[PDB]
Amino acid sequence: GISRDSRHKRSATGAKRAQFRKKRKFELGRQPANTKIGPKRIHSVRTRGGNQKFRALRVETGNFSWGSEGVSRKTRIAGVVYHPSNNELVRTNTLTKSAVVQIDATPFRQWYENHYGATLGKKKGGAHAAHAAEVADAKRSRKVERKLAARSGAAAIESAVDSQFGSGRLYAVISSRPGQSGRCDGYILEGEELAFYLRRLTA
Amino acid sequence: LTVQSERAFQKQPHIFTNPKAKANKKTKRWYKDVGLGFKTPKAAIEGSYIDKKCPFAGTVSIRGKILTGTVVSTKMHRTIIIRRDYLHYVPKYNRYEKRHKNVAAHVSPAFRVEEGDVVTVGQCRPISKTVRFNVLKVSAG
Amino acid sequence: MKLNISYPANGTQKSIDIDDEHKLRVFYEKRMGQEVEGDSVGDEFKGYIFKITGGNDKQGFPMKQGVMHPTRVRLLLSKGHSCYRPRRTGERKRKSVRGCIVAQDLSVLALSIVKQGDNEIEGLTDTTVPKRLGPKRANHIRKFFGLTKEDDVRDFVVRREVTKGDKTYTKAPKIQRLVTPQTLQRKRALKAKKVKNAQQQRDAAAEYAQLLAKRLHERKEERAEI
Amino acid sequence: ARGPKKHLKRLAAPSHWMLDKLSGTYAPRPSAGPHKLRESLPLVVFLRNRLKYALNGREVKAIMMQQHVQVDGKVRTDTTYPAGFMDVITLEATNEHFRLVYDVKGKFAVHRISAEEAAYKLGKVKKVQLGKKGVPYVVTHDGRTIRYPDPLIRANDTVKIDLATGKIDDFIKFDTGRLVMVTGGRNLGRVGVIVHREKHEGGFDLVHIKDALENTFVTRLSNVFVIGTEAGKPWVSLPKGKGIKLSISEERDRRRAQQG
RNA sequence: GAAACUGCGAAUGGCUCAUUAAAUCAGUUAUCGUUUAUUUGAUAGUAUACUUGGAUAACCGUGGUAAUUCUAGAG
RNA sequence: AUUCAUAAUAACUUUUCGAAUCGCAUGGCCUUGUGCUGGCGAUGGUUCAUUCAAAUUUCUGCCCUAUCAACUUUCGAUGGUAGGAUAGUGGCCUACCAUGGUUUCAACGGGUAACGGGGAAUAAGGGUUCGAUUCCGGAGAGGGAGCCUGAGAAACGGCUACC
Repeated sequence: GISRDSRHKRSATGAKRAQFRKKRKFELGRQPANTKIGPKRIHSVRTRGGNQKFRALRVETGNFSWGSEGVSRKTRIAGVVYHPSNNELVRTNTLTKSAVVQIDATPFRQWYENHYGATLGKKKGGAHAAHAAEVADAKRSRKVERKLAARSGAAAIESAVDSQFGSGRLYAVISSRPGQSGRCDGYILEGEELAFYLRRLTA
Repeated sequence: LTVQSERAFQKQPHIFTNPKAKANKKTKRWYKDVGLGFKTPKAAIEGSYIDKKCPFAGTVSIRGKILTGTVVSTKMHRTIIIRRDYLHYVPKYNRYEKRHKNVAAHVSPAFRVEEGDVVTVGQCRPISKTVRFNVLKVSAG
Repeated sequence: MKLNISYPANGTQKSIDIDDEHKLRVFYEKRMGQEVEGDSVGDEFKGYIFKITGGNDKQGFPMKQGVMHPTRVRLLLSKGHSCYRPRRTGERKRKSVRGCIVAQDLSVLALSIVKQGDNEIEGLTDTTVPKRLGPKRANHIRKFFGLTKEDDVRDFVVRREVTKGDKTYTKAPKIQRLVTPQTLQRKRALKAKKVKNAQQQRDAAAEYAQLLAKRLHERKEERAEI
Repeated sequence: ARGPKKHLKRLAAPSHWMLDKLSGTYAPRPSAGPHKLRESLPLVVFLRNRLKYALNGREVKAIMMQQHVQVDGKVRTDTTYPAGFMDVITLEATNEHFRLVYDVKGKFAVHRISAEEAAYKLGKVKKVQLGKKGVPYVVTHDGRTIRYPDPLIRANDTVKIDLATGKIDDFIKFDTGRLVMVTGGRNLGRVGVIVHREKHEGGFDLVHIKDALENTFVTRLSNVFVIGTEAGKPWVSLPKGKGIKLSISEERDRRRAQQG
């Protein structure tokens, strides 16, 4: 099958090598997973040493990290917007490592609203401002008011991340290897990395 | 020579710069000491280049053979080939013949290399089809 | 074709050689699993309904479930497939099998009686054969006799009688999963070992902590001397 | 080739076993265990070729199936168990105890020891690091791991292991002036004292040693084994010869002194 | 104490030298670049239970093919 | 020499496993209940270490041939970034990018009536010739290729296909 040997290559001088043995099992390769966004479908592969890999064929959700806040939530992948290796992966919505995705911002919104007692998005929408104003003042005890007050100051986030929350979709990058671990995890894009990928996306 | 000249964002893996803590608004940079009496060049510590194959600001370690040779080509990106002259002994004639080997080595942006220079390279893990060595010291020639 | 007719309810089996093609025309184009009525097949089979369960063709190749063919196909068989018993772990063979659709090219057609219509049969419906072994697992015995979880299962175990010359005796199945003082002894022993192990580990960690503290404080005064 | 080897050709056997050339095609392949295949001494060899108790391998299996043989206080039923350096061999039915210690000749000499000394063993510390739950441990040269070792125990140190409990009694620091024994190379088996340790980063550490007769000989740090605190005071019993090298003329003279 | 289910071994050995010219191999290195049955040491009190199921082989019986270490119904 | 060992926080998982197993003996406690307890072993099972091993790997070293002088890069050739795949590194493969890599110090090509070495004969010295073959390493099982099982095989006294 697929082989990872280097003996089938030409020499560094350009010489053609002669075959030295038949293909070995300890030098095999396998087909790519080509993970798509869809209802979960994970297959198991028995590997060298009797070990076991998981090939993500389709995945709906992933574990995503907010690095500057130190909290990670299980949210929903909305799609792929950018892939450095190949734009065809974007076009077909193929999840690999380093792909830039949009995830649902809902769980992170709940965490931030519960934690700092504020709102994200800056969208004074018709029904949006109703929610924003209600979140501003809720039914809430006094020691919790004080803990939130102490938590303010470290409550504003950077503008570029904040402006995204009005859509419910945050930009993110996959960090796991879905074809290997069977999971599609990542972190929220922030800082100059976010600025770089926004510059690429606007083209 | 901008750092971000690729499709993907260039970063050192797992070195997190928080955009929220407070001022000192520059990205933190990791580097290491390779050991064996080699100094970390200043461009590695206060530099801004990203190079996962650098011995100092990258994930490759130096271990095994230490070689020296003359640089004969700098026409690849971040890779050089060096020439190692030596003398082979032929016992029957009690004499020598001139021989040479070409070795490909990674060169970090922390160094500056030109053809005609003598460099010391340390052995790393295979980082290319032909590269197993990495520049650790550049001598002007 | 012959008809290997069997009767699961009484465990009777016998083969019937029907050489008349027009009789067994209701079997044609039917599948294993499908059920048929025997009014057209013969005359004694009036009111009977049979389930087609397989058979072998004129060359002896068995019928196999799932092969949608009245003809022979060639399949790669592995562990679990019918019509093949693997000889080595992981071994697969490619073998010829007959499809599940009944046609006229079959040497035999295995049948199972589903319902007994109006008459009897010579050696199938009018007789019975006993089961060969009784229950052996404890709760199988209990569910066989409806026994509750209080009755001593040991005294209701079936015991076949074996004769030898004149000294006739009984053979009784050993029962599995039967609780004895030995099994409870082992269940006690495993937990006792776990708890004792945890105690020794806690003692070792405590001793290490005491050693660390002694070194720490003697270091405090030793560097306080200098 | 397709998997592990299970036979051992007789000419491929280690040279310290003193195997004859013509007894057969094969030699006992030592099992996997606490010592390296090349630096071990399988029990069948020890009880057949050395002690001469058994006449053949089938008798070695007859002996060992009856619980007679113990190594480090534990009964072994493995005819090819990889007994190695410092291992204590005990024969209860004959009430007899042995320790495998190299002689100056480079062989595992047959060394009878007392029952009181047959209750511990020395062990060279190979590494120390923390395990699961933050617990530190050291590894000896026989694959023994001991949890909660003394905070001062480092590599190349020797610990005194209590065989009944597997716990560390006391340890010896590696430093200048220590009584050591050479466990590899040309100087296998010779006992000396540390004079100077020479360091080479990335390469090999050399250790200058000196015998009781003042001859200095250098050896790789990997082949050193700390066996005593000072000169003349080891923590184990020495083989007949005290680990002292004699020239060929000297051994000829001593042989003709005790046989003529 | 047959049969059969389960476990392990069958990747060792033995044979041969066709292919193979920086390949094999030799002496030296490296794994801070990995997998590792087995052996030997350690190693887990985790936030219906006086012990759960329901198949299946061996076995009985009906058999098909000229023929195979083929096997099929059914209990 | 490390982003090592290890520890911590937030979560995650078609939730891994923290014993529904076996043989001998069966003793001890009285609040005598078919109570509570407990000796020597078998087989298990997570992780680390160790051992038996594998897989890649640095440096240097091969016979004849120019009636072989240029070779490699179409369809990976040399290198860079990202990914996929692998037990893992690596053009090992893919996408994008650069134009590199070897060579009269003999590359590339051709021949070998070439498996390599430990070794053998001859032997002033220097050399010349032999080594399929008792040991070590490699490769193969009529020829190719593809696989299952398994810790480990691209196994052939295993399977699949073609000749």
